[PDB]
Amino acid sequence: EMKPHPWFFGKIPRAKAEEMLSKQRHDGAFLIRESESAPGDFSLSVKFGNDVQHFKVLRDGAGKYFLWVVKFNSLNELVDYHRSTSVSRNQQIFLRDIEQ
Ligand SMILES: [Cl-]
Repeated sequence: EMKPHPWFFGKIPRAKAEEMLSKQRHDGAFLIRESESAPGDFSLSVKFGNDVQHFKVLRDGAGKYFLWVVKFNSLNELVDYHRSTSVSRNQQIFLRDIEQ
């Protein structure tokens, strides 16, 4: 073993997520943060080249979480799914833990 997840940053601002992730070397380095613009919703921020991409974590009626189509009972299961299935529809971008 039990360690906390290296990817949960709570209420950091979108810009602070960009600032942090831009220093990461490896595409797919990522975090989950609690949106300021949409309180009570999560956002996923991900290093890609000289950019950081942001995705809304969406919810169905039952409160399951998804980015596109496949949905999960927890943020943890959605994150893990997207380590081996791209988060993006325009590039192959697979979630990988930040270096720390
Ligand atoms: Cl894929």
